[PDB]
Amino acid sequence: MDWVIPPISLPENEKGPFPKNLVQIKSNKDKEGKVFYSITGQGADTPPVGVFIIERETGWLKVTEPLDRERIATYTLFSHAVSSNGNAVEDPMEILITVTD
Amino acid sequence: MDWVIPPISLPENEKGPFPKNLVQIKSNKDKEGKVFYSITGQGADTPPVGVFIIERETGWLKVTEPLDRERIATYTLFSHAVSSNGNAVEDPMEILITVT
Amino acid sequence: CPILWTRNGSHCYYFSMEKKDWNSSLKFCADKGSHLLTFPDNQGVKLFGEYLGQDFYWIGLRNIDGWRWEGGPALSLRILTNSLIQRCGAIHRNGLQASSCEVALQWICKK
Amino acid sequence: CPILWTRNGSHCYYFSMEKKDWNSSLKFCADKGSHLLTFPDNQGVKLFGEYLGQDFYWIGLRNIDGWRWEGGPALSLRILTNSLIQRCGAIHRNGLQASSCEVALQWICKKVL
Ligand SMILES: [Ca+2]
Ligand SMILES: [Ca+2]
Ligand SMILES: [Ca+2]
Repeated sequence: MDWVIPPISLPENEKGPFPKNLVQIKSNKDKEGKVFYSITGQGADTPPVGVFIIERETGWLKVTEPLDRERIATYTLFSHAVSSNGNAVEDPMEILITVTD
Repeated sequence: MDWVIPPISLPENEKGPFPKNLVQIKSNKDKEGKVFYSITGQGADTPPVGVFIIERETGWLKVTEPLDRERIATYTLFSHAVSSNGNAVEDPMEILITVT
Repeated sequence: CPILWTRNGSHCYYFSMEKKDWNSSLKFCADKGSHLLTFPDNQGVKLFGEYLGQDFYWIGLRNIDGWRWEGGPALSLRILTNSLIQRCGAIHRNGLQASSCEVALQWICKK
Repeated sequence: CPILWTRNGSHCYYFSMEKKDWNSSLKFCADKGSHLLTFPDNQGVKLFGEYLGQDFYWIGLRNIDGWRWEGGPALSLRILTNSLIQRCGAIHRNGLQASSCEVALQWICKKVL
């Protein structure tokens, strides 16, 4: 387990333009070789699809549109990390994002 | 003239991963509607190609690889801004970037 | 209470401009004859929130087998957490928040 | 001097945590009975740089018809400029740098005593 996750704070009703950076996650396995990141979960790859995305080579988690605390107060994402050959270098990590009112 | 360019400073030999954000430029014309950005120049669309890129929807100018002051000391880029209909909302803006 | 340090009452604080991981921020305050900020009485976090713009600052709060103030008692205040592996504590306008210990953040020393 | 302000001998400074455009920064300092940092004798910039992490901070310097210190004389020091539309001045560890005035940046206020 070599995941490194900065503190994520996100208010509803943000103005664009989008997408907007949240935090840059990473695996300390990036010291051994190049790591590629991905995220799963509702809000990412299951409805509502695409609200959150992650830059595959940098680890930058981003949000793509304004949020409404009243409609969805929290999101559960899972980050993933793999080597150039597709083999996992970390087990998934659950990330809970709470929308600030 | 509604360009808004933050101060750009960037050291040579930076460590990745890349790409890495430099500054977010914008046109105050984005107050009337969404604007889309692009850049031209040596280091952008001409040799050395792609060293600098700009996120079209956000205006985030980024550098894609480490730089070497002794190889190339400065870059001259030009920024462009257009509306939904592809029409220019600003004249190009010359941007000189010095590698620290 | 030297340049870059700020005073309030009998206390002198250092709100860093630079960023460091948690272990290095703890070491910095120690090298300066001070300590990473703590709220050992589990009081004052809200009020202190005013002295913080929008950034997160490392403080002396850690989660080995539970949240504890450095050389202080157990944490009894709320602390926003995104993941179970975020084991170091930071403070910002809205309150306490967890972060992975390896993340570089500004920090606050107290003397 | 008050909490969030730091003292250097006779000088009291405010290195902001928040960011504001040049005009709002000027106003914040005035409203607090101070002024945006200036080096009216064109001296002390390099020295002052040792107090500035890696970020840029707005100072009382603007180009309306050439660079000038707020309430002071013309700038006689170098100021790195990316584009001709950057008309407000900031400071950082490597020296002075221009930025568009609308950009939100941290700022530095100064008061005597
Ligand atoms: Ca709402
Ligand atoms: Ca609400
Ligand atoms: Ca070199």
